[PDB]
Amino acid sequence: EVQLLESGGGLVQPGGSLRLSCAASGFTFSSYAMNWVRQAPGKGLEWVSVISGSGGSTYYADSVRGRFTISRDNSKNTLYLQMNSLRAEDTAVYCCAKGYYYDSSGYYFREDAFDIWGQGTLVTVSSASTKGPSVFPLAPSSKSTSGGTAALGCLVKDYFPEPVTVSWNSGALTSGVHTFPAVLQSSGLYSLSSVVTVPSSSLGTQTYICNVNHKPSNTKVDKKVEPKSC
Amino acid sequence: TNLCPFGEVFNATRFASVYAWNRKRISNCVADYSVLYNSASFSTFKCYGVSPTKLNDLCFTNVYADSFVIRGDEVRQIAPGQTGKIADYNYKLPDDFTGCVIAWNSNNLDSKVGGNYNYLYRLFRKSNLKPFERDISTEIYQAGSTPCNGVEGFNCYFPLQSYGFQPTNGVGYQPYRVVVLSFELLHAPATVCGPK
Amino acid sequence: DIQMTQSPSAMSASVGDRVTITCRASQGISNYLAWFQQKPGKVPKRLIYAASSLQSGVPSRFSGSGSGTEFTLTISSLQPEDFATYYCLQHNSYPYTFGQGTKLEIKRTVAAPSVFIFPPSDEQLKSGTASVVCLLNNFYPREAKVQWKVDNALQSGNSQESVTEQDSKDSTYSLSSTLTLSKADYEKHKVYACEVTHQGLSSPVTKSFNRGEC
Ligand SMILES: *[C@@H]1O[C@H](CO[C@@H]2O[C@@H](C)[C@@H](O)[C@@H](O)[C@@H]2O)[C@@H](O[C@@H]2O[C@H](CO)[C@@H](O)[C@H](O)[C@H]2NC(C)=O)[C@H](O)[C@H]1NC(C)=O
Repeated sequence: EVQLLESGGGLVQPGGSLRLSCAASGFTFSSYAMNWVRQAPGKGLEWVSVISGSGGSTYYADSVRGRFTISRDNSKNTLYLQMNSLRAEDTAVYCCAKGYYYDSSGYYFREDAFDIWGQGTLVTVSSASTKGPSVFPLAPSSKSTSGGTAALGCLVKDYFPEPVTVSWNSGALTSGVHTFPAVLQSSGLYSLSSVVTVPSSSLGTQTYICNVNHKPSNTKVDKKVEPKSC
Repeated sequence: TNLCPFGEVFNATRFASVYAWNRKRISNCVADYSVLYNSASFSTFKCYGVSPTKLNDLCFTNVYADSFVIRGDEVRQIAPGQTGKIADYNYKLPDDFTGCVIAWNSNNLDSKVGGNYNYLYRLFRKSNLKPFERDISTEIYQAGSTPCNGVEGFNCYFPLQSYGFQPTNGVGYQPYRVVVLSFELLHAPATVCGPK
Repeated sequence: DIQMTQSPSAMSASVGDRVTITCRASQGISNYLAWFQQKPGKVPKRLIYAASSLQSGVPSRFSGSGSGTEFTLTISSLQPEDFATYYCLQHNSYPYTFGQGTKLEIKRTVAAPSVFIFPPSDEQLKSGTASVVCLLNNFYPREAKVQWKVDNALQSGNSQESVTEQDSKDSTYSLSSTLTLSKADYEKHKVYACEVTHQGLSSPVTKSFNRGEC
């Protein structure tokens, strides 16, 4: 069974370096060309690099030319992508993909490529520092009632890095909950919000608490959403 | 600086069936193999005895360009020391083969809705082919013990089978055009060199 | 650089429909074309690899055709696990390039959003910043337009929105638009309004509040 296992991603500041590896098993590694393909968050696929089985031929996308270097140790059945001079735009999930038969003697089945992909590893280039979010209430009111049901929520603002996990009532409340995708603010910090629609008739009796956890900073906040204090 | 007419061989209008494989003698010209190797057009370009990366730094006496058409999955058989219908009954390379095998997909040209029967391959033969042997016999193969009397039926088979080349087939069953470059080396002046 | 143009960019269809995605190459790429499927948060999975050759283990409803410059991926009968994003890839010449992608969404009846607006919390104001949140809840299709108006002055470049994935139960979207001001600029003004225009609305819906009032 063909298997590719990547490792080596992480957080690194701009100008930094990082070396991804992709361990292969279940096929003659030294006989096929190998590929690196990255995907920025919420965007499309982008091809990064190819190396031949012999290690003699290497080709790169222009956007990473001269900065990244693809290589391979066939004795260890491992592919490497050395990323220097890292820019914030290089933030992506990096996948290792099996290419076509490309030997020391030539190529065989140039159509059969990208049949097998690695699980991918995340590379986050940013000049931010690990910061925990502030959890503010989005409180329900008459401005947030809409025909028997009212909406309330939590604003999880200014954190780094991803991710943050958000539950409601320690998991007791799940119906009609929407925890939005994090947006990357111009400050370099992330921000999301989690809202839920409930029966407005129960705003005085039922307690609503959002549970926010940001492990990278050691931040846990349980915030109670008090209805309109007026 | 006479260039080798590889366009006659590769860019040819019609290719031969594998059993009746065609051969082009190539001499007294300058061959740029590098252009072909880096052409992004051929699906296969594997060499044996030579290294394709810088093989146009070499000279030979003659160059034989064999051309034919097979099924995609049969391209693996065009190699030294191979078994299978094509390597046994159609086109055999020698164990000491020195040359290159080039194949490219020709589904757009050699397919036809419902089957193109222009291309055939030998399915039965009494013995395996010797290297570089061409057998175009259409003799009724006698599989059994009673003679066939030139008529086919029970244990009497027509030796050629037709590819049913439909563009809807998988890749393994699509038509591939193949050129085998063999490098002949005699005790004579070497007439086919590269750009240097 | 060979440029791959996918059409359409997005597409909604019901289960059972025949779905056709097109991929055009700016130059000739012969048959070095592959089609991949990507579910959210997962790895690209190959569906077709030689412009027309199906991948082993892929249901026969998927099919690929074309060559030269135009190619087509086709699903004969849609299926629940077929709602994903599909990419075409040429691997003919360096650099290999993907298409822009095609997201295949679930089709439902038009639904207008419930609009709500949330003023800044007193705590955040105490922090020195203010964020006003506008929520559009459970609408379809996803196309909606949000405009922020502070004292009837249209705001630009100080808000960000994000939308949820299509909901698992009712296949409706939810969008949040967050407008960010300094506490200073927040206290300079009175009326904060969020104006939503959506296909499901005959006239734009404005939800607003006045700073420090109930
Ligand atoms: C095989 O042919 C291609 C293209 O040939 C052209 O189309 C034919 C149908 C016919 O009309 C020919 O007269 C044409 O030339 C060759 O590719 C071109 O090669 C020239 C130089 O020979 C180059 O300047 C072009 O950029 C090439 N264009 C393309 C699209 O390939 C190819 O070289 C031929 N191969 C051999 C081995 O002769």
